[PDB]
Amino acid sequence: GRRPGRCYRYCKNKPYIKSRFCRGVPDPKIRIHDLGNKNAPCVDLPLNVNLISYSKEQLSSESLESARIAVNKYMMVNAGKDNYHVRINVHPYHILRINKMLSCAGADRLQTGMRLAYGKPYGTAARVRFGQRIISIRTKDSNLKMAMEALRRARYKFPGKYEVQKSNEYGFSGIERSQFEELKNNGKLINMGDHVKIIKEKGTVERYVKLCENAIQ
Amino acid sequence: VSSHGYRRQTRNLFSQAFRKHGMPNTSTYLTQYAVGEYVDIKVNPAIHKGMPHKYYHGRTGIIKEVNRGSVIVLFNRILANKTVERKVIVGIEHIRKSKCQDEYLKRLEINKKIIEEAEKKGEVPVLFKRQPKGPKPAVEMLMNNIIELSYDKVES
Amino acid sequence: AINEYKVYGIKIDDNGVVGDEVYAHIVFATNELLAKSSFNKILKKQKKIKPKNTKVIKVEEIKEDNKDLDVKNYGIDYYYKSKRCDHKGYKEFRGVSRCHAVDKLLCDIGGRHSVKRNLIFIMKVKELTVDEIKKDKIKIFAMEDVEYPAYRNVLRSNKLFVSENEKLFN
Amino acid sequence: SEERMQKENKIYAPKDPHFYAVVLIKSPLRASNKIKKTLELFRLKHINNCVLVKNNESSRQMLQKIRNFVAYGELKLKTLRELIYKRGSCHIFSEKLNITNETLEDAFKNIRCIEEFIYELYFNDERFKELNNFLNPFKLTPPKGGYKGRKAKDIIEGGAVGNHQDKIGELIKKMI
Amino acid sequence: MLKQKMFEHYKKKAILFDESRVPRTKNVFYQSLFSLYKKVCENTENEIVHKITKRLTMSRTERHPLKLSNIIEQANGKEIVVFVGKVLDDDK
RNA sequence: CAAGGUAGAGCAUGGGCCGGUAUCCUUAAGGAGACGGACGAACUGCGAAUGUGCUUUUCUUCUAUGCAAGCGUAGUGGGCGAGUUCUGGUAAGCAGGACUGGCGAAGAGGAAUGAACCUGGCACUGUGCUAAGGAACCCAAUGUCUGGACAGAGACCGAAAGAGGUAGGUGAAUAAAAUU
Ligand SMILES: [K+]
Ligand SMILES: [K+]
Ligand SMILES: [K+]
Ligand SMILES: [K+]
Ligand SMILES: [K+]
Ligand SMILES: [K+]
Ligand SMILES: [K+]
Ligand SMILES: [K+]
Ligand SMILES: [K+]
Ligand SMILES: [K+]
Ligand SMILES: [K+]
Ligand SMILES: [Mg+2]
Ligand SMILES: [Mg+2]
Ligand SMILES: [Mg+2]
Ligand SMILES: [Mg+2]
Ligand SMILES: [Mg+2]
Ligand SMILES: [Mg+2]
Ligand SMILES: [Mg+2]
Ligand SMILES: [Mg+2]
Repeated sequence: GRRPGRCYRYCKNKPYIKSRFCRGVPDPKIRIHDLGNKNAPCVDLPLNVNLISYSKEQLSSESLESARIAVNKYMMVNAGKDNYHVRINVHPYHILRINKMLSCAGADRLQTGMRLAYGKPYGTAARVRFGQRIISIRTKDSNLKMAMEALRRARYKFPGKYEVQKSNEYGFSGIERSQFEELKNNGKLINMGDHVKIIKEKGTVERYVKLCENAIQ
Repeated sequence: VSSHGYRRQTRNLFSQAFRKHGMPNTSTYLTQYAVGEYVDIKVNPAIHKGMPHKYYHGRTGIIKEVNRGSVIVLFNRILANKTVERKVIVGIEHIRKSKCQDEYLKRLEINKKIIEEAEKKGEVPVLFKRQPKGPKPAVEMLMNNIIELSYDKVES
Repeated sequence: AINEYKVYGIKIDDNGVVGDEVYAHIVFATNELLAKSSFNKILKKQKKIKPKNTKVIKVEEIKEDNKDLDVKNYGIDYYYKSKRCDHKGYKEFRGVSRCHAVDKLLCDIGGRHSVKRNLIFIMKVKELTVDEIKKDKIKIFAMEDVEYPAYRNVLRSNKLFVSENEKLFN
Repeated sequence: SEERMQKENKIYAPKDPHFYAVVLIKSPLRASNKIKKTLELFRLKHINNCVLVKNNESSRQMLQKIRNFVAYGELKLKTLRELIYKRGSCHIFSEKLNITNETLEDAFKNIRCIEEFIYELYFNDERFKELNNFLNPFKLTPPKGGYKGRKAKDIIEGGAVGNHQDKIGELIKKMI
Repeated sequence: MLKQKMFEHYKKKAILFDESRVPRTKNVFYQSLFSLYKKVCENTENEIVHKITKRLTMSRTERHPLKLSNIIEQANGKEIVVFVGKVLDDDK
């Protein structure tokens, strides 16, 4: 089976990516990144909660898949399908290697020991640094205690330290709640699904007019 | 393992800058050179004759001889813990006039005045040396308009 | 022991007195060199003048009177650096000087949070009357209502061995 | 002057001095060759040596390189006198000698007593090179009462190396 | 000022006799002659005397000989010429 | 006065992951998308610090008890380790490079003991002083003040995960002493 997680925890080697130089790589286990009500307008799900890293390490594609299932099952049972959106932010682009050796060692025609030791592709992982957002949720404001408990369950699937924290931002916009309301009133915002575009006094006038008739108000 | 051809390892060197491809400008061809000038080497990758070896790129030397479309420049180099002179042939498309003597030549122009007067009136020149920057100067201050500073920013 | 100083200084370039402003900073430190160090630190972080473009014109010590050693109440606003981040807080003390108040805070945080004195920053020091006191700790001593007996014994003599029949302590 | 200035609400700050004093606090035996060459150019060779240097941009960059070995700062007249009188000495070329009237008169045609020497050294900038290069490096003892902390830390950190500014006199006075 | 003073001192010390050198010959007539020049050097600064005294201490190979015509060629119009070595005939 | 493409920063040619409002194309599915998030040792539009070279003593500072062409001739051509960094490997007191000091060829005082760590480079004597590290006793020199801490704990010592006891900070309540 697989080697234990301690073999590939820290970021020892340079990035190594699937390319013309590196062939015969297996598919990653995680394939699905967004769950819940993906296309819900930015205004409809104001509360934002994140899992944040207090460590610098590699996360396997096997661990990411286990966390997805854990977080999703909880929200689906408790929030209902139409009330939430989950995103897993990190993608496993780095390739791990193994230098496979026989059990019945000591003497063979195969080149034994540390002769010609460069390894073959083994699996994949995501590389992560301090203060990074690993998993993110948006929901109704009623569901704070539910969202907290959902993210807690991910915390036991990864090596190292991670914290559940609540954001200042409106939704998956980058805008603080106070500022968002001040731009929403006064007509400056255009909806683009999970985020917003800000109107500015920059282009030709006939374009400015055509944008403003589309605003959220 | 690595190889040892004449243009080894020159992927970054010997490439044109962004939005600066093409042949050289007229000024390159209309510049006149003379023996004893200091000159500076920068290879143009588009011209394939008269290129020097990549060790000499970005180095400055002195013109020894002048020919129809090329120049011979003298350099020094350390090999086997000893100093060796080297005579490098370069085409005029790969060189520019060096700025390294600029200040010294200005200083010589001032010295050239004084050194004549020093025969007539004095006996020895004042010679106008440079001096490194000295201590911090003295100051007299009016003492209205005071500004206070404080650790008011808490930096959460 | 800790002292209070006030440092004054100006900007200079290739020529003198390039701005007509003068900047000031009150600081608690052990000596003048630790005072001058703090002045440089704040200038570089709140403005962008590095030492080579600065000159200090004056350093003065600030001193109180208090000939009768009268006891006063003080409140102090502070922050310190831990392993996590920077932590702000407020505490109240009693003493015969602002410096006496400040030396007691520095000792307290070192005792309670395991921090060296250079990682603690004083923001404000204020002298207070009895109606102003916020926290529980000093109020009983301020309202003049405390007496207690001695818990520690004290030696009578410097001799190492004494006769069984002598008095040993206090 | 201070009275006149205060009486019109103005501050006066004098020009920085023309020379610093440097003392070699800790051993250089494992420093790099680049450090050893810099110490040679300042004439420092053994522990507790002390020497005077021109305040100038070249000197200030040399000091930055060696700051972990040396204590440095500025010296007022009272301490300069105690140094020269108690530990001073001189040389002609390879002959080492005591500072006497005959030797001053020989070397510097117009300085005749040891008090005139100290006066010119402090107040005349344009003769500093000649006046300084006559004196040998001062050979001091370790400080009386020791050092308070690990001397290899910076003065700001509570050690003994770095810039002591106006306060080097206190270190030197324990070492004469 | 000082840089000149220094260099002018080095140039002088480069000319003067070393006084810790001595000729290796056991010839007492040669050792007599050296003693005279040595006692003159310590009472003078004149460069010709110092040069002569240094050359008496050099080896047989360092004291290479000259032919008569080459002396005249190098005499450059002077009347007296001096040479720490042996003068040979020129057949030409 | 030149040259440089690393750290950081970015994703405009090339490679390449997930989701998209209006609108558009068909279907009555899907596709495109004015955009957002995630990335490369052999991606670059921008770009350090440190290091390298050139000129000027007509540029500070040192310098003869110093440098030294030339001629003759020795030993050496198994290295190993520390700090900072890199490549292969699950790793290793593993194998292999780069930079600045060591042991080899280096004693003395200190880390109880230790090739390489801290202080600091040795002719032979005498009087004083300091370093590093110590100061109940072994063993030359030790005491004081303020907080924490009760575990056959600590001074010498292992992870993700956690409750209990106690000392403090900040933010929410309620309050007929306070409490959560
Ligand atoms: K196992
Ligand atoms: K074996
Ligand atoms: K090959
Ligand atoms: K790219
Ligand atoms: K790169
Ligand atoms: K040999
Ligand atoms: K050996
Ligand atoms: K050695
Ligand atoms: K021992
Ligand atoms: K060992
Ligand atoms: K004892
Ligand atoms: Mg590797
Ligand atoms: Mg190369
Ligand atoms: Mg051809
Ligand atoms: Mg050391
Ligand atoms: Mg000490
Ligand atoms: Mg990078
Ligand atoms: Mg070998
Ligand atoms: Mg040893």
